[PDB]
Amino acid sequence: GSSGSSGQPIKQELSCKWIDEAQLSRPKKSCDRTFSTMHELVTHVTMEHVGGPEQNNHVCYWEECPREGKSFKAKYKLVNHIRVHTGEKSGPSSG
Ligand SMILES: [Zn+2]
Ligand SMILES: [Zn+2]
Repeated sequence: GSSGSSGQPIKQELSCKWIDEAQLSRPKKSCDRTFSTMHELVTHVTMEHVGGPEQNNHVCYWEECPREGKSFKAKYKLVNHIRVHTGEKSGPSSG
């Protein structure tokens, strides 16, 4: 019974400011990407970057990161700190 055209509000671009290290291209440029959901971004730097348990060396790469490289002692511990950058929520059971 409703009458009227809809028009969802524009979407934002979370983007992934993940400046890898030694990346094929140079100088060390930002990962480069465009997401719409906060879940994607957080899920991006997770596997896309941090990768799964089959990755070699896990470091938090970002344009404005405190560790500016300083890795962690555990794989998860990484994705946990990454959140602070992605802008999403915190990590479950933080050690
Ligand atoms: Zn990325
Ligand atoms: Zn960081």
